[PDB]
Amino acid sequence: SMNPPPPETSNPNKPKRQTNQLQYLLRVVLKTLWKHQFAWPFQQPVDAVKLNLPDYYKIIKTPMDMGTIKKRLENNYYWNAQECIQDFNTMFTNCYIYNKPGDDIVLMAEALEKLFLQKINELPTEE
Amino acid sequence: GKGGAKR
Ligand code: NA
Ligand code: NA
Repeated sequence: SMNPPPPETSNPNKPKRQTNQLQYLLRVVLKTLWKHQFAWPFQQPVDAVKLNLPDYYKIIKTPMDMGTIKKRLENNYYWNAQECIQDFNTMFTNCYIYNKPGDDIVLMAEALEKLFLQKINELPTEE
Repeated sequence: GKGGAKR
């Protein structure tokens, strides 16, 4: 069994930017979720080999995780906040697609997502 | 799915 290559965290052709909102996404939003007790299943790409999930990457064709997001933000990989928010949304959605209600992983995703939504509700302006 | 107990 094999994992796919992980999502890129750097791309020498992709224009780079740090906006006040992107700074907030790294320093407040990602930081708060990263430290959370439920963060660990989301801190790296799903290892379908190690977790013996041979259908994982049959079902999930746009994988995303907070490790990837963290490195993207550290590398100024994004042009804007919305790209980064989309990646978080994709991570949560994948989890809900692949798993079932009542599964701990789903309960975990939901608590992180509620916190994520709370934090992004107060994105700063480029003030 | 990843049904295992995690919490
Ligand atoms: Na790539
Ligand atoms: Na700032």
